[PDB]
Amino acid sequence: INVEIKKIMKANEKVTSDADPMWYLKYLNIYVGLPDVEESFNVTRPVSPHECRLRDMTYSAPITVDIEYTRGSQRIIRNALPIGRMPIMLRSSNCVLTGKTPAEFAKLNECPLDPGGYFIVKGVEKVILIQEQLSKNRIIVEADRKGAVGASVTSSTHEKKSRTNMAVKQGRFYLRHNTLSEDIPIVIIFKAMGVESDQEIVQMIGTEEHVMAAFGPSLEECQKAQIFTQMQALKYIGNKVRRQKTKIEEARELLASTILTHVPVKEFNFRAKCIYTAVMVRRVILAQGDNKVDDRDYYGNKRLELAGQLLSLLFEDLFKKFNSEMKKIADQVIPKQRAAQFDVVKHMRQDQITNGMVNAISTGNWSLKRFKMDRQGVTQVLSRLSYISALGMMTRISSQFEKTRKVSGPRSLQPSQWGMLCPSDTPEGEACGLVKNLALMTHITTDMEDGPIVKLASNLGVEDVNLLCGEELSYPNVFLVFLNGNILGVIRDHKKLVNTFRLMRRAGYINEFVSISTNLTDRCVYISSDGGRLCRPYIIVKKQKPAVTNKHMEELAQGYRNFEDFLHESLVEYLDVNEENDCNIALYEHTINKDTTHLEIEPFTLLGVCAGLIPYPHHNQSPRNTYQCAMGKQAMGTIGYNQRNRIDTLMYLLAYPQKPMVKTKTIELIEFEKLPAGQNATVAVMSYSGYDIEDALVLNKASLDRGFGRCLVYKNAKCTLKRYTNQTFDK
Amino acid sequence: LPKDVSVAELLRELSLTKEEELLFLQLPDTLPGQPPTQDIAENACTLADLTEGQVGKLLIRKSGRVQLLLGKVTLDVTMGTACSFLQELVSVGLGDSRTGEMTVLGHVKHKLVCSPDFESLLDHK
Amino acid sequence: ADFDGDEMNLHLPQTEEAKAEALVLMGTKANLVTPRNGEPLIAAIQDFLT
Amino acid sequence: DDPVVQEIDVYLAKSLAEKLYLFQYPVRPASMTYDDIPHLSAKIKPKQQKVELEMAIDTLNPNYCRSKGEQIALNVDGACADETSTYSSKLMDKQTFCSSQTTSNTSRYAAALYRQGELHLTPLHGILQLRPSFSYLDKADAKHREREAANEAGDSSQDEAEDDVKQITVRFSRPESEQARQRRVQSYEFLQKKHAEEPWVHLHYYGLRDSRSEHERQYLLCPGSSGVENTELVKSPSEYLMMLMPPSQPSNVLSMAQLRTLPLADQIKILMKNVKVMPFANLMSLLGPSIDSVAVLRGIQKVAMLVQGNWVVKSDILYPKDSSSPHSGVPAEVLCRGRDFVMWKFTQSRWVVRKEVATVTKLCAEDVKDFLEHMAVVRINKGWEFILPYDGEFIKKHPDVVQRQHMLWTGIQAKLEKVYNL
Amino acid sequence: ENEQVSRSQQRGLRRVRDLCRVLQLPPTFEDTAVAYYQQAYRHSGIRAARLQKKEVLVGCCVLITCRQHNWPLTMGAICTLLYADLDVFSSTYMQIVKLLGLDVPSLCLAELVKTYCSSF
Amino acid sequence: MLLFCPGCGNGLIVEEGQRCHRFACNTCPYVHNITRKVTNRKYPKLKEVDDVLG
Amino acid sequence: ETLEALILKELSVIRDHAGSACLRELDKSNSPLTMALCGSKGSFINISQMIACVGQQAISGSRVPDGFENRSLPHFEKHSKLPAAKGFVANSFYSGLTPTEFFFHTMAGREGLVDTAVKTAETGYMQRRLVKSLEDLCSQYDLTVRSST
Amino acid sequence: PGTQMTLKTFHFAGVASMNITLGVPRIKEIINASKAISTPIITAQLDKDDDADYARLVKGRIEKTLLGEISEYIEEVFLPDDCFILVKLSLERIRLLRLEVNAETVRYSICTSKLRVKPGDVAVHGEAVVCVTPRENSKSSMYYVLQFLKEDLPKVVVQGIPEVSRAVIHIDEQSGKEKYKLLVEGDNLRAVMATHGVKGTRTTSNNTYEVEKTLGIEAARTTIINEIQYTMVNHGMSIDRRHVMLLS
Amino acid sequence: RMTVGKLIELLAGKAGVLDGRFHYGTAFGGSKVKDVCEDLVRHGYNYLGKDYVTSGITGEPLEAYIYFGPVYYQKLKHMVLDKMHARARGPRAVLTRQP
RNA sequence: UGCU
Ligand SMILES: *[C@@]1(O)[C@@H](COP(=O)(O)OP(=O)(O)OP(=O)(O)O)O[C@@H](n2cnc3c(=O)[nH]c(N)nc32)[C@@H]1O
Ligand SMILES: [Mg+2]
Ligand SMILES: [Zn+2]
Repeated sequence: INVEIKKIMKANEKVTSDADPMWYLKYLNIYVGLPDVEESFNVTRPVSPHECRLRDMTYSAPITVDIEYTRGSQRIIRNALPIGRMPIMLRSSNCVLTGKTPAEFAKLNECPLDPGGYFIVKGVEKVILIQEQLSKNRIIVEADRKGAVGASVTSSTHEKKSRTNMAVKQGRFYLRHNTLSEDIPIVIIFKAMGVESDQEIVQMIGTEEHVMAAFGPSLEECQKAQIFTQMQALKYIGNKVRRQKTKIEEARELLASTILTHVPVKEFNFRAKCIYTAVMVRRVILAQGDNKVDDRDYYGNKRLELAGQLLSLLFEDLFKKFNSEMKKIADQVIPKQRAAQFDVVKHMRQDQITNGMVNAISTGNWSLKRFKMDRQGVTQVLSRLSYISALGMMTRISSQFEKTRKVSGPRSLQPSQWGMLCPSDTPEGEACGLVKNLALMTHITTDMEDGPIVKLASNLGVEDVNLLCGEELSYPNVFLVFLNGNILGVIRDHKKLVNTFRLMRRAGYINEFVSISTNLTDRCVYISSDGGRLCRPYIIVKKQKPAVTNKHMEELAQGYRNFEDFLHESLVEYLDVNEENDCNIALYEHTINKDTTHLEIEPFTLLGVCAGLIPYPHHNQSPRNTYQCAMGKQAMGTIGYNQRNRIDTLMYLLAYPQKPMVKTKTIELIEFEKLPAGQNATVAVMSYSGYDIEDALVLNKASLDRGFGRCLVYKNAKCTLKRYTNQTFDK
Repeated sequence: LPKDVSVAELLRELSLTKEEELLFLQLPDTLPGQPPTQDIAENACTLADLTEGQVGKLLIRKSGRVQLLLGKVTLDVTMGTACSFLQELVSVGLGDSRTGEMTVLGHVKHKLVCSPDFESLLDHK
Repeated sequence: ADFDGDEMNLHLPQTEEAKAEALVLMGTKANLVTPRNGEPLIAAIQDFLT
Repeated sequence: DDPVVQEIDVYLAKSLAEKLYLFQYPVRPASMTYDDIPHLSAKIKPKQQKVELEMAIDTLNPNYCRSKGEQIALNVDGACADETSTYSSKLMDKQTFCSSQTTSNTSRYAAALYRQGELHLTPLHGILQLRPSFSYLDKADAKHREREAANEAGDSSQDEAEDDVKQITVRFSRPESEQARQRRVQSYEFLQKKHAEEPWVHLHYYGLRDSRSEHERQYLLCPGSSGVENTELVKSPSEYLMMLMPPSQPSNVLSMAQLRTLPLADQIKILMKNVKVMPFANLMSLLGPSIDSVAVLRGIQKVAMLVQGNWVVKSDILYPKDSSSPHSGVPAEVLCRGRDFVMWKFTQSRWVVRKEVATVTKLCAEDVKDFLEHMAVVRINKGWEFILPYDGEFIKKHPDVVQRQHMLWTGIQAKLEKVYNL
Repeated sequence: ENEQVSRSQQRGLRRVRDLCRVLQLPPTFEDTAVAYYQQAYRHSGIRAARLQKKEVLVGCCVLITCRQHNWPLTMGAICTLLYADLDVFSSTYMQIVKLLGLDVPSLCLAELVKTYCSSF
Repeated sequence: MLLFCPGCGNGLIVEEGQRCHRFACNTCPYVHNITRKVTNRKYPKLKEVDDVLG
Repeated sequence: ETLEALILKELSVIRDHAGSACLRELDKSNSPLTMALCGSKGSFINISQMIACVGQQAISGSRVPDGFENRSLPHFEKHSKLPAAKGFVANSFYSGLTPTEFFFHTMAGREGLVDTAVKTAETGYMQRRLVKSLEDLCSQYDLTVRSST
Repeated sequence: PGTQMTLKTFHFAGVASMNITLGVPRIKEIINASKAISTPIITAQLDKDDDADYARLVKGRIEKTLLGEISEYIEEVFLPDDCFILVKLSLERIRLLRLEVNAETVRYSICTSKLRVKPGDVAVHGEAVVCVTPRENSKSSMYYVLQFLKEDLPKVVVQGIPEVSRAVIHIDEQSGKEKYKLLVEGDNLRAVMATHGVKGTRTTSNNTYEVEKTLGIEAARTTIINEIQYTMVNHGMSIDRRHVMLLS
Repeated sequence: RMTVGKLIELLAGKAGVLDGRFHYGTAFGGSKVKDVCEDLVRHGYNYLGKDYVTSGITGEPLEAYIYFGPVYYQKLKHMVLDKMHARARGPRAVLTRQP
């Protein structure tokens, strides 16, 4: 709501119609304002989230904008005009709950301990779960359906997303794209992309004897045909192009823009794309031998899209639709209406964006036609069974699979989930392994500018890929460097590069969230700066001694410094999955050896919120912990200090709730002791009367009479008395 | 062919033999200097702004360290990508607007890369 | 079953012939063994064996 | 590791700064060179550098197929047309090498000529990769197309005069939309036409074996003394770092660096609001030794009070006039009065009773607990004790400050006795 | 229904809905406005009328729907957003109210006061 | 092995001329007559003696 | 694979010896021991796991695979095939499990859970097909099993 | 029992290799009676079950052996007179593996479903030398087909059944005597029984379709019953044989 | 089920309610068994939780000691009053006349 | 969405 909405407005700032030139509609600045209610007669009034829940309305703010247009060639400007209503998230920057003391929360009828972060539409509380998908712009080498080891790459830019594959079904590399009638050999594409010398193609592919032996069939198949020039290759591609020299132009356009959109071309210069496809073919050849097949379940190649990105995409789509509708209305009204000059203000729909947002948040189905994205189950009703239930549901993660196949791969617990997601917290049932919860200590990165990163990489001696041929890619000491899937260049002695980059990041000249990883099997150094990556703080260890000391901890306890000071003083740093793949971490101080780079802050942070309630979980079994989390997601207890004024369709409360005697540090952090969901009872483990055969228990009549286990069930019955079209009303 | 190092390369080029050699070095984008009366701004300072004469020194310390003292700062020089294809250095001088002269100065065999010593630049202040 | 929240169904026949067939064929005393291998399934359980 | 030997000097040359190009052959190994291959001409352009070399190859050598040469010559050219022929004779004699541009800017690249005890650096005006181009095949394809057209026209022995008068098919110069105009501008044909619009320049080739090569090779050197102190290149490491990395543009939100970048008064105010208990020596150590002690004393005397040698932040600094109690909602004035009473009790006696403070101030248990925890700790069988010990060093060093704080505390005690009726 | 409707009546209905959505009136107000517009269109005198006549008919139907629920809305802003002049607006309003005879609740003073005070 | 034309760089195929077998290019008149024996061994991995199981 | 098998054999021998030692040192009247002897619930394997030492965490009949590059977790060295680095659990449930051992145990538990989840649907479909195919046969009075036709 | 089975692993039947699908997937494959099954197993007995030499001999006879797996080097030599491919057979490895394959057998194996190579193209010069000289077929093929030959020649079968992929020697160490048997991961029981030295009277196979096509419907029924019983016993659960008999 | 953690939690809770403290069950740490055993032996209770208990039905002591202690039990929303169902003839569906 |  602060930066992305402004960027979208700037991208779609100007809209104009083809007919009647010199007419335009220019957007200057968009505002969201404070949450207001349209109940009063054309009057705004501050409304509280509790009031919205009671009245079954939406907690949104009026979206306003200042615009300038030309009615009759005379420029007329508007300083404030509403265009829609954006549902405001609770405890946000513009929310009324933020910056409030518990006294003000009580005055506004809201619980101070409420996690917030959820939307209120039509009285129901909806939460946008975190979506987990595969990283874009990355080569994936894997077996095909029949078992053919091939490669795939899904190039996704801000406009289009195209997946192109490469197969070795008949010993030669055939490239497959959705815009081609039939898969064509890779050598023809090489010849079409400028590089026509077979010697240069082979040097780019590789100089190894096995590489040449494997690539020989492709050269033979290419030489069988009469394709030897760029013109002939482009003609062949155009002949193979599906309907949407003209064929040559279409083939060149597809090769430049459609195929491998993430690889940019300066001015029809396919050198970078040629190097990219050569590296892809080299990786395929290397994988065709030793079965070093990459796995999809490796979370180092996963991205988490928070509600912000989804809302940004939805707002962009809705704004584009509104601009198209306004342009159509202008084209239909201006030329044949009357001498009365037409202006947009008379047709500026103020309910389109509001209804779109309300439907997308309530129904949960998102259908973006501009991106061809049809998702379901994005929003879910916030479970108010207990405070623990709400806090655990707020930090859930849904997967892109959404119960397509019982693969058991993504459902299994991968070692990459260390410190990021709770291993034991998972719903028991059909959704086991697909719905996960974040760990107690973790973070999700955002998008950076990538400017200083490129500048530092260029200054650190990274040689331009266009300066040298592809033969240098086959050397053992020459390591490729990639930047968000794009080939940044080559480098030698990557140890110095990685050390200098890490030192600069610790100093602060580079954003601490930019991850750097090195894979020696492929000799590739990846520099990740996109958002959605999972990171975890770690204490830096140098020469068998951590940087953090007792003096620093005492200063933190007294208040001299904070976590930001620790980050700035090169004491604690954020590590990504790909970075910890290469870095060494120590669990405790006694485990620190000579080959250690980082130290674990706390081991108990591995568990999630729901698992943090388990007392001594390392003494129990994993299914026991899973069932305990599942039942704690339904445990009965108090919800908040406003549970009496809160009116829900179903609520369960406890008469005499008591905080646990054996409470965990996680419990103290989440303040669950203030809102417990159970009672401590003098339990005796024994067999009595044979009424506790299989997992059953025997209760005491006197204990139940004296108030033990007393529960209250609150149900809501709602009725509406609406007025119909005719002047009549229900009474 | 074992991978050579810059110190040994210079040693065998100067002591073992005396024949001149053409080298190609990649300097950083911005040099530690200011464009002398070039109408500015903290912009990039390349060799096109510097004048002739002594601009820096090449030092070779023990353990194989090769440094370049270009003023108050000291860069480090390392061996670049070992190019094996033909590289011919030529000067194309367009003395006349209608006819020019292409002069082959020599051949390029080795490549060097100069990088700032960011560790020293950080530990200095 | 394990007595940990299982919901089981109970049906009442509406015909004397159906009632007799259920009592005879589906009798608990007559179905003490499984047809798979003849092993008895209705026997002692935890808290009884001990 | 000291520079024992090899103290080579570096010189700079600007004679061939704009006339030095780097041509490299990705398909020709360094072993075989073009020194023995006779060149003919080279086509180049000043802007948008793209050089095309035209060389000559031998024919009498055993590594040439004369029959295939005749075949390719007859395919690319006509029988005896010879008006626009890619080869003078009926054999493939000329070879075409086309240049591809690596990067737009080559200022960071320089050629280093090494001599005995000195290294001369010369900037490069351009770097191009030379590869064997295939344009004779395209010309042969065009020739085949026109031959097929001629055959289709001459399908009959005698072709009658065709009445194919060109009707006036003058299409509209329709006003192209902005999107379509941008597409046309970005099309490859438009860029190729723009590149072709620039005229070519023909240049002769002078091999390395020629005397002109050694004559011009000396221009890479510069006349100058061995030791000359450069006027430029004298910036400090911090300035160089700032040049090579230019910038982009609870109450503890500000970090240590963001705190230090603020004035001394704001620094002291934020430190007091965060910690609320700190000795003067600790404050000096945190602020830095470069700041004057009198300045720090002046800064702290306005936002803190002296309690048993230690400094405690004032109540109004923690509780602004528009704030309120987060637990009870009482106004900030009552909280300030209670905190002042607590501080006065601590100054009078090191041991303070929570029950007595609550009974006197008429405040709630949570507020009293917060006030006591902000500046004290719990001791068994003794009540609440000040978190820091008695600092007599500062009291002995600054007696006038002690007297000022004593009179201020006397005034505060008078106000408290007037308000609470002690 | 929705098939024995002319393009002019459809354009009038769409204009009614567009103005209702611009003014951010509830769907009940939209339904009442379209119902009143259809009821007025039933008459032939309004059916075969001027373009400005039907535009003012849209405006007056919106005004009647707004008045029927005790909602304040100034005829000045209605004319401003309707592309019409006050003289013809009032003339056609009088003609249509005389032809129909629908209830015309008086504009409450307090509601208009509150609406105008929220403007400042 | 895989051989390339020094002139253009395209792949070379083995053909028979008027005097002896020679390597030749499909895009230029360049040829190369064979003087002595030329071999390209691959040393395929032999099948090891699968020992008894158990 | 030979090294993997030898390490697994050594870990199994250690587990069996620890279980035997625990069973020999435990005195009679012990509730878990009595329950395991009578067979009502539990067994010597579970007793040894919860008292003496937990067994090797086997995933798909093998040690914990290398999730990261050449190692299961970053806390261990690269190309390290040690028991504690590949899944061995030295400590028992009484003494408490280390973070890596607990993570491996959770991996095994989730693998078992997903296996059972797939098995439920697979066997349901198989049983439906089998019954729909075999629901026509019946035993006649002449001791001959005949179909519906 | 489908629910009772947990789909365990590591059940190599005592060989610590040759992963075979057992459990619910195996029961599904059996009840479906697919023509091609996953990991078929053929168990064959030996007339001389105590001689490891004869066991290896019959293993080599039944197992498919490619040319590249026995030849030590294959070189495409272009002599100034002609171009041809020379294959050198490793007689040492041949006699170590006890394979009855010589230059004549290799020559006979060549010219079989290989672009119709005439017998005159292949020749033998030494004891373990094979010279192949192809000719242009005029069907979009020229003398430069030596590359295709190099690609597809090493994968030519010289001895063994093409359907057989891997045959191993299993040993039973009964205290009375240690006997040997053949375990074949192929889909051809008829060839395995027809091979010399294999006691075809006691040969069993896992592929129900092959058993039916080879030994009859009754043999298929018996094989189905035995396989279902073995798969059920592997999980420790027992079923009355009457159920599987009725199913078969 | 190998739920030794439940026994440890019970022992820690008993020690805490005896000594007026709150023990911590932090994962991979927390209060050890030795500390709670020392607390129990100091307060006069058995160091293993098992205490001498007399049967309430027969009034005679039990041959084996019973393991008493405070455990944090939490009630779930699953209620038999809500899960109980009994369907008479009742209504049917319009399309297919079934319940 | 939860439950076995
Ligand atoms: C849940 O997140 C989604 C997922 O439901 P689906 O299984 O995708 O719905 P379906 O594919 O259409 O299943 P079916 O074909 O059997 O009808 O949907 C919500 N949800 C689905 N089903 C239920 C349900 O039965 N009860 C509740 N309370 N929610 C359901 C969930 O949000
Ligand atoms: Mg159950
Ligand atoms: Zn060639």
